[PDB]
Amino acid sequence: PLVDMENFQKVEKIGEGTYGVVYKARNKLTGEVVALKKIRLDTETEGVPSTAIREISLLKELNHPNIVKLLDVIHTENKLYLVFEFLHQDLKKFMDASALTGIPLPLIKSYLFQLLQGLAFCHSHRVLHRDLKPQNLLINTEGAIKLADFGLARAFGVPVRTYTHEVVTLWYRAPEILLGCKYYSTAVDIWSLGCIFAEMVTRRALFPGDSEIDQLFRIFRTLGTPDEVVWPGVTSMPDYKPSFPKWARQDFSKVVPPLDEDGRSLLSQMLHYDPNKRISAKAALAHPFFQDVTKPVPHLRL
Amino acid sequence: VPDYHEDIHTYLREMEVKCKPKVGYMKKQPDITNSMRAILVDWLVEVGEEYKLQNETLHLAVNYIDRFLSSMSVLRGKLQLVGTAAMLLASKFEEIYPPEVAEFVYITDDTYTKKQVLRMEHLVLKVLTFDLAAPTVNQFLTQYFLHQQPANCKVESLAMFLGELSLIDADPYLKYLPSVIAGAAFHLALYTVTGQSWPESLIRKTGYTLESLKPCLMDLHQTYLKAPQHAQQSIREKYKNSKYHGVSLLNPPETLNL
Ligand SMILES: C[C@H](C(=O)/N=C1\C=C(C2CC2)N=N1)c1ccc(N2CCNC2=O)cc1
Repeated sequence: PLVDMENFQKVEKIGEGTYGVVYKARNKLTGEVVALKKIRLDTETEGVPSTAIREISLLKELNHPNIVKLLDVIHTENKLYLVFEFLHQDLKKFMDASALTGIPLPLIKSYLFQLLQGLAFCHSHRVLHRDLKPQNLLINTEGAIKLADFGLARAFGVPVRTYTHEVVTLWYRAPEILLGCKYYSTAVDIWSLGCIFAEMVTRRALFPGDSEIDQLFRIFRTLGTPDEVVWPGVTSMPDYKPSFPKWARQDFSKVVPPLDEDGRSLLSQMLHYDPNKRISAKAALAHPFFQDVTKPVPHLRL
Repeated sequence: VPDYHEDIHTYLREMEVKCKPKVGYMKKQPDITNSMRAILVDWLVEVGEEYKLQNETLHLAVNYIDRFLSSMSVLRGKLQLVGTAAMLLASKFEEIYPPEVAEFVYITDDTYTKKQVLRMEHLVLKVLTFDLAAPTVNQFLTQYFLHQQPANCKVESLAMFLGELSLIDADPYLKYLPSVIAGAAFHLALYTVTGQSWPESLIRKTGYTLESLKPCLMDLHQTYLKAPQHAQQSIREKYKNSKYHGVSLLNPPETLNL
């Protein structure tokens, strides 16, 4: 335990957080570069944090090229270290750094393709990510993108209940959640991915809500207010209000202008209101949009 | 029917074979017995009722305890500490908002300190190598329930009841996979409540025939019949509640005509 920690040379702090601090580090004996997530167990004296319990147990079951890899876990007396592979950048900083030129379409296609592969692996292994946002997606110089931050992930061999405090940030939150659904489903991760796909394409967040109600209205305004025909049961949901404005669905070619027929088709299926009808990651991978996918390398300004 | 339903099933069937404890670990324990274990689980059932915890939590904690005892010799006086730590870990993994440690120290009647509970949590995590996402009877029943065209809440409750009873007796349930105990509990409950039998769709899904479930089914039936006379009663009491349609009060058929 203490010996393993000695084999690591801290390079520099690369991130903060509730769980603790993350450092870029190097294995002194092997030269392997890694990311060390540090967790102080004396900040709450409540044992190992639930969040860590789940991230560790679920992550060590998810070995896939498009899912951040957990290399080790060092549990000292007063500290817990999670050792991960290291990646140079996250999608949020990349989008920001690509504002002027815009991420090229082939690269956007590649990233979406890879994200769907990692997400499919999660889902077919009964794991819901539940916090898919640009910032939690890691990218390297070779052109790979991987899912990261499983701090809110949950196994769903048994139904996962909705909880007000543990939810993805507003902008990527699925409509069912906003309308108060009782249980989570794989569909919430596809929705998030859809919002990310659109953001990469247009260079602007698709539904940038200021609050829960504003988030719903922005979604309604673009996709049309859903009715019983579009989403059976929607008017019966806990937070649905008969007083909701009735907006018509905007033309998709005006929402994501640079996209072709295939792109628009894929995105609309990822943004289907009815979670039971929203395309699965598995099926999304078979969509013709990915007909000619390649693996371009990003321009990482570092 | 979900899109990853089959994949998840195939996968849970794979994991249950790995998170399987050693069937005969109790004889190799020098100080604890099946009886002491039964008293432990029964207690955990009450704790689960006291803090309104999910049934999955109870199941996860039991899986942890059997895996832990499969490799660690434990004395009478520490068996409850392990169980407490197990329940705490299970709550942290499954519950939306787990109870605070003080509560787990409370429910032991100050037998153990907060310090001892946290150290045991650490030891249990080490011994289990942080592999806490284990498959349960609960999970498999959930998977099976979606093949019930005539969605029946009574059947489910009874199935859950039969599955929970199997947790109490290491003998003979430790020798059965969670997916098999679930298959037996499903058929028995379906049969008792509707007179129907293990459905063709589930035979195709699990590969289990009614003939394959027989050995476990026979034991589960006997456990059902004897349920009222069992030294441990927490599960029966719990299932008297209208929340479960009082299925613990339902009378088991005399025979199964298998
Ligand atoms: C986004 C990227 C990053 O977080 N990478 C990761 C994270 C992980 C594991 C925690 C799961 N693996 N790769 C990053 C951020 C800041 C730096 N910084 C900031 C100053 N110097 C420097 O080098 C370097 C890399």
